[PDB]
Amino acid sequence: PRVKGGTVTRARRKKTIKLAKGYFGSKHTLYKVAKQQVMKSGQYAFRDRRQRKRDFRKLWITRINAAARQHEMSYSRLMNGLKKAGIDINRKMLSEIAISDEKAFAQLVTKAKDAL
Amino acid sequence: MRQTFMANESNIERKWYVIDAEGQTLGRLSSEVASILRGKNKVTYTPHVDTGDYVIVINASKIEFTGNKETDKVYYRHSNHPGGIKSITAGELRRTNPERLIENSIKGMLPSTRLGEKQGKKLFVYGGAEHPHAAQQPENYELRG
Amino acid sequence: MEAKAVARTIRIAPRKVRLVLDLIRGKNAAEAIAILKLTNKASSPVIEKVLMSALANAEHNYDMNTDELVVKEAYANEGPTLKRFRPRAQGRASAINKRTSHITIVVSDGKE
Amino acid sequence: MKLHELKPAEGSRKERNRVGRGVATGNGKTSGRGHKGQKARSGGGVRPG
Amino acid sequence: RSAVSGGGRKPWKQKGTGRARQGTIRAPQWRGGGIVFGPTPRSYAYKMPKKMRRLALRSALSFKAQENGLTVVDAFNFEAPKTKEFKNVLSTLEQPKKVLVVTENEDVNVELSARNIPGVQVTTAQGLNVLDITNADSLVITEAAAKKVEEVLG
Amino acid sequence: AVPKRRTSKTRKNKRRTHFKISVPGMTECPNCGEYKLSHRVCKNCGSY
Amino acid sequence: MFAIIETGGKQIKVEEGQEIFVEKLDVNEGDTFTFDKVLFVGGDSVKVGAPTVEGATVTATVNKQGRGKKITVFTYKRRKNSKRKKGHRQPYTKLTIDKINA
RNA sequence: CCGAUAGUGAACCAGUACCGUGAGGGAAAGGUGAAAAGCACCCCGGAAGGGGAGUGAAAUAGAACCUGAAACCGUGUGCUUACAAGUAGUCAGAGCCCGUUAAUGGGUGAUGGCGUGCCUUUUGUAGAAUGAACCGGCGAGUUACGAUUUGAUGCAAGGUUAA
RNA sequence: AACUUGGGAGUCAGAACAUGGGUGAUAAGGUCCGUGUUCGAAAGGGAAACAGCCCAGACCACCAGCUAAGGUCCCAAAAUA
RNA sequence: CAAUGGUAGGAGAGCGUUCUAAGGGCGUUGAAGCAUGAUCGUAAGGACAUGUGGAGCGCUUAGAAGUGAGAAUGCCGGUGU
Ligand SMILES: [Mg+2]
Ligand SMILES: [Mg+2]
Ligand SMILES: [Mg+2]
Ligand SMILES: [Mg+2]
Repeated sequence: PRVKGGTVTRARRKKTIKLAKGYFGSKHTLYKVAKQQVMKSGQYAFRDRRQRKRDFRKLWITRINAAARQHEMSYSRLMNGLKKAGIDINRKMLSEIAISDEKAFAQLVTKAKDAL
Repeated sequence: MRQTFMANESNIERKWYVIDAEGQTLGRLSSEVASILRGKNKVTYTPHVDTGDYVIVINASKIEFTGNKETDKVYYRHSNHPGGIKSITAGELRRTNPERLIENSIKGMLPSTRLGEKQGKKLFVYGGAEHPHAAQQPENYELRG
Repeated sequence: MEAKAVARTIRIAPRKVRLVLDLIRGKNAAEAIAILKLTNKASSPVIEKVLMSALANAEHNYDMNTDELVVKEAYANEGPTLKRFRPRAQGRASAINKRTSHITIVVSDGKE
Repeated sequence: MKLHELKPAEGSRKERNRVGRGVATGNGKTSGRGHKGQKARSGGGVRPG
Repeated sequence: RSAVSGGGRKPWKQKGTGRARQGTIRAPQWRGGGIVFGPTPRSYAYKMPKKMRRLALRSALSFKAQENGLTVVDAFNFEAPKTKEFKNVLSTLEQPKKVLVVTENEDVNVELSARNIPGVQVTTAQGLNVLDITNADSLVITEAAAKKVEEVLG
Repeated sequence: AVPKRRTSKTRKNKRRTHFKISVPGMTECPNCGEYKLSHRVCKNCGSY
Repeated sequence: MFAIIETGGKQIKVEEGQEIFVEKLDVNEGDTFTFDKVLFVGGDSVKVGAPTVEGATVTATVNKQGRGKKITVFTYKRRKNSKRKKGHRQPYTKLTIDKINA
């Protein structure tokens, strides 16, 4: 019995055209290019889901480094001092502590300056 | 995507700072000034918005140089014409148009992104003790050596 | 409140008529007629015809006045193209697409 | 056993391997015949012996 | 590509035109061309060993004797074809919508009577087949057919 | 001397930004009130 | 009134009255989860726990244990006929803080 | 077994248009509705068209007439954009509009980070190696007989039929 | 882990670095061998960019932490130690 | 507790399309198609609601195949620049 490939190619191509919703120009109306761009998008996303973890890490580094020099002490010494004191607060939490609660950041900086 | 603060233009406050150059080497002043106006000393730093402060440089002719790059350290620049390459030494800039010397040394220390240009426009370099920006109320700033 | 008039399969390329319909978009009926009758292009007589049809429809079917009538919107879109050929050189034949146009005009009293 | 609930004997039947239908099957492009040479051609191969 | 009308001329020359090289207007890629490897006239029948054919009739007749769907009736005795009477018999015997009636040898009147009752097929004792016993939810065997089926299938 | 690539819809619509017909130089006629082209004779009336 | 907790593999800063999202826990809807790994209680009374601040626990009601939005992992190698598509949905919990300890 | 790119070349005035001096070669092209009830009259127009009214369940079923996708062409607009160097995405994110298959929501995106299509062929290709203008349809390991091996099922010193 | 028997293959165009040699000119991103490694068939970090070099093998999240090669004045995370 | 980069290639499990057998169902109180949507599963994919649409079509188990297209300077038809 013959079978004619109707109503399956349509759906498969449409659910990639729709998945390319909002791409420039001809990349959001043609299957032959929408598919390539969606493939590339998935690849880029898979890389960036890793890159983000380190981008935000170094963002917290920059903020902590800026905060430390307001107290005449550098990031390297600051982190070494907290390691000596036994404090195990993430770089993220130091970033928000520095932004929000200046007194507390000063207090733990002293407790780290004194852990020399 | 949990809880990192992001600065936006409703909460950015930029201040003004005068940094004297009498007795301060080009690179070791320009790098620090670039850090200033980039905003990397703001605990509320944010990469995708222009945090960071304004900077004024007042003397800009009392710059000293190490070694003998008075005659060396020639700047080049092209006019996009065939054989259109002419050059000028650092001393000639320091006596003629010394403001450009520092204004070009710092902008080379910032990115070339659009934020880079909008940040470099926050710099006003003058070649003589007086600055015309007393209305923005500047604060002397000392350099961390 | 709105009156319709359409001319179908007009023998003019739609992009040629659209140039003229880019002037009477949103103007008053009298000013629109004065433009068409004075613009020296080919499509102009065929569109003026459509405007008179629209205004006649309005008066005879909705008994609205032909003075406060602005052109709500007027456009033109492709029609059933006629395919022909031109005998070119070295035995080769190139195609000639004689296009057409579906002219639409709606005039409104600007109310509900 | 009912005609609308029948089951074949366990492990007695197996779906055959269709070739040259998509990459995911593992036999997609070259249909398992490598790249070039006689083996890669229709009616190719060499006489036994 | 050999049975489609015409198609014998190389449609254009091999080199020089800028077109793909083609050899017949009846090749598989062409609209109107030959089919590659489709259906061919063939048979689908196979065979099984004889003893296995017998264990399958016995297995179907034992499933329809474990589920209590085997009604042995003594005889049938229909002296003229009448359908309304065969419906009365199967309802008074409480037989499901689908029943297979088994006579001894050919019983013309029993057959002509159940041809139209929708859901009933009439079969001789020798013409018993698996597809028929397995569709039927109930059986009705004449005592003579029941002794014949015991002799043949065991 | 052949188009190396397609002109996208964006480029096409961009080039023809300045490709348009101007509204005619029409003014109202003093004898009849119908519009006429400036410096031409009214075709409805036939004046000046 | 302000403290930092360590849950799953990460740390969170919390003040009572907030909704939070952490790795999946083994408690059920409406229950109370109490964290015993507190590392800093700040604000008006700062308590810098060396590893942890001893004694300070943090209690929160649990609600809406769910699954995150479907990230679709896709990767491919060009000219190699190699690609893989997999969908993923991290589980999580919505916690609301209701008390702090010190 | 095929249901109009299939099934005959030909479902339809088809070995016909058409092509060639001729042998020959050879197409494309089905579908209003239940009923033709196939739109009386009026209005603009020379007419083609149209807009009402009426027929009909339906007239974006009006004769090119069932459904009516995509390429492609338009008309509106919510959000953006005229100092910028862009394989056009991703990731981070303000501002501005909207409100669902209510779920840690939809549209657009100032600005930052990262980032040279896909196939084939190769030692190696963003490759300036090849292939595709774009959409749609069609388009390639099947069948017959025989051999070998594995699984399965009879039953076994026996198993088994062919015409 | 290894071996034996049976079913199914693909492979017979290699490449660069390091090291022992021939050939050439103690020429070549040369050519022919031996011995690793890598690429081929390998993403990730470093080498500006840069299949073969250095470090290291990606099951899938996470706005957690520690390090290798390389680094810490700015571009650009870290010592103007 | 261990394993999970991967090309030629081997093995396994599966998702889908047409048809057939049986069982059980849905359909002018609106089927199949078509369009939209912010829905579900690990993937092939599966539903639901709302519009157009005006008659057929799902589901379970099992059988068969003209069963899955993005490239062949592929063929046919439309439409671009
Ligand atoms: Mg001629
Ligand atoms: Mg190319
Ligand atoms: Mg090029
Ligand atoms: Mg080409």
